[PDB]
Amino acid sequence: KRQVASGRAYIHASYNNTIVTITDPDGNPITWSSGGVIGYKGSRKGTPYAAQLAALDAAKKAMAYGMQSVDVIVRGTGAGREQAIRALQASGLQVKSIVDDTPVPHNGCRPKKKFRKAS
Amino acid sequence: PITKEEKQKVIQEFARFPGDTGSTEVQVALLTLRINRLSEHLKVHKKDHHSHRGLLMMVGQRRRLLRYLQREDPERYRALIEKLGIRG
Amino acid sequence: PSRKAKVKATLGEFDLRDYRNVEVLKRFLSETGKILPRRRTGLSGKEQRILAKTIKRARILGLLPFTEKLVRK
Amino acid sequence: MRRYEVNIVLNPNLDQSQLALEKEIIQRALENYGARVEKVEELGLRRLAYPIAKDPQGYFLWYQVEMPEDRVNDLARELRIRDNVRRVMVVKSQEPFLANA
RNA sequence: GUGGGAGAGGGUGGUGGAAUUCCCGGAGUAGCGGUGAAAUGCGCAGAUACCGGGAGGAACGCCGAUGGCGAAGGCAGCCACCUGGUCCACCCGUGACGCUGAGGCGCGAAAGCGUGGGGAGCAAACCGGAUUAGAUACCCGGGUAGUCCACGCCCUAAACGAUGCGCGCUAGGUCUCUGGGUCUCCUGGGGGCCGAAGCUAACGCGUUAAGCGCGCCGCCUGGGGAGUACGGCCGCAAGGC
Ligand SMILES: CC(=O)c1cccc(N[C@H]2[C@H](N)[C@@](NC(=O)N(C)C)([C@H](C)O)[C@@](C)(O)[C@@]2(O)COC(=O)c2c(C)cccc2O)c1
Ligand SMILES: [Mg+2]
Ligand SMILES: [Mg+2]
Ligand SMILES: [Mg+2]
Ligand SMILES: [Mg+2]
Ligand SMILES: [Mg+2]
Ligand SMILES: [Mg+2]
Ligand SMILES: [Mg+2]
Ligand SMILES: [Mg+2]
Ligand SMILES: [Mg+2]
Ligand SMILES: [Mg+2]
Ligand SMILES: [Mg+2]
Ligand SMILES: [Mg+2]
Ligand SMILES: [Mg+2]
Repeated sequence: KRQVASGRAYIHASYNNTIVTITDPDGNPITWSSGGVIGYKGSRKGTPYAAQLAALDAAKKAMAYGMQSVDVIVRGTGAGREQAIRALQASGLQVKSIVDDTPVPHNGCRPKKKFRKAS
Repeated sequence: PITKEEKQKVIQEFARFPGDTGSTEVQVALLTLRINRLSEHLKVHKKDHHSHRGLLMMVGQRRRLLRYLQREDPERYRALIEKLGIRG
Repeated sequence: PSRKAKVKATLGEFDLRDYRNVEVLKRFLSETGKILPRRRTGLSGKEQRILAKTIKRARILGLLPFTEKLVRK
Repeated sequence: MRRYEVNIVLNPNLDQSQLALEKEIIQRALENYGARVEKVEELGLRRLAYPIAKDPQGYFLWYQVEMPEDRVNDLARELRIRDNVRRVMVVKSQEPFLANA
């Protein structure tokens, strides 16, 4: 209850669950949501449907702080990244713009076996 | 590096006659020059093994040229070494 | 296809060794601070080879970017 | 001696005095290190591609010299010492390679 | 010799940004993570997701290749210094000074060893979760040596082109890297593919020979026993020859 109106929406997707965090004009988080935030427990958390329901909740909760316009930022790629974006797009918040800010190393740390095997 | 001057200097310095760009003396001269430089470089960078080979070969080509000389005209030989300061 | 004009065609006489012509170098970076592939830069093995360095100098000096955020998505 | 190109990007907030002061130190050290200025281009301020010391702008100096290579590195060890000096870069001079020309 | 060229060739110092981890601050709750599912695990001493600051180690995205350099092992951010090899042009100088090379000496991925330093991520062993009939594994959560630097040692390998080196000779075609030229092509060095002649058991090789010849080195002589035993040499040890 501050009344931000316009803010930023951060969508963090992964193949294990998605998670939206609605922030304000300079970065500080207002509300946040995830597949876990909603019902979904384990595997089910990843699913793009969850993305949608987490995306909504993310905004609905944002609406409270009087949100209206938001800028989307997408970190990651996975089980339902887009859906989240689309879910927001409707929500009831004007999507000023979307942007892929996914982090990439310029080759720094040897990844766990899990992600190596390549070169 | 060996400046162009540095080079020619040594060249005229040994040349058997005006224009002698590559007699056995000149060559032993120049080779000795490069060696000593490189050898110096290696007192430091003792880990720069890759450049060591270069030396290893320069030494080779030199000691191999001198052999030819000594065999051909033993006089010039002595003259060259004593001068240059090779052996020991 | 990748055919949208060669970044070389749309240009003039430029010193590829000039690590400060932000104006022109800016032309070879993608929609990110990435060095465009020859198949877009239209340069040659030797040219594209120097460009690379020259661009990297710019980055360091602080003139050219290392990477941009992507818009749309 | 070889021919070089010094690059110096210092704080873009120095006032006429503070600024022309750091140039003092520069111009000074330059000399102390056999640097014989052949010329110079002072572009001044420019919008940095990314923030350099939180500051998103910079003051660019460009001094092309002729100096004893045996000390080029030291010349910069010094140049960097300054607090307003946030970027130093000595590039070997090179014949401009033209292309698409 | 003079004049040019390309290059992740090597050694020292410097330094740039991305990312991870950690610490601090802000804002913000109830989850995060992870999987085929799960669980362990972490989180209300407030985790995750987001923003600002700091500390540290390690590696160097795009360019980047079908590419380049090196004798091999191998070699990628940028900068300077020190330094090796190598190619082209001119045909200027020496005038057989050449080739090969038992022994020697040097180099030699990874792991490993000794002393000291460093330690972000990763991760033998290990400690746990899971799966299974069982799981001393495969999946998940942690994690020590190690991986990093220095100095010394070890010297092995599918150390591979499974193809020792040098020279001469024997159709072409095509793509490519780099040098010269009279530069829609010629010419030199290098990397690939197709293929004349020929070679091959076949597969294939084919001016980058595995073709036709000469020189020198190394090596093989059915499989197992066995790279074992004995002896000797080397190594701190492991172990090597
Ligand atoms: C549904 C499923 O993937 C499933 C179900 C029960 C047990 C399991 N065992 C799995 C078990 N979690 C396994 N690792 C795993 O989680 N993976 C990411 C592949 C083991 C612990 O390392 C596996 C490799 O033995 C497994 O993937 C093989 O099992 C089967 O293929 C299997 C199946 C398909 C049916 C019945 C017995 C079986 O061993 C999987
Ligand atoms: Mg060289
Ligand atoms: Mg002649
Ligand atoms: Mg004669
Ligand atoms: Mg090792
Ligand atoms: Mg050790
Ligand atoms: Mg781990
Ligand atoms: Mg593990
Ligand atoms: Mg070794
Ligand atoms: Mg060829
Ligand atoms: Mg035939
Ligand atoms: Mg063939
Ligand atoms: Mg028998
Ligand atoms: Mg013993």
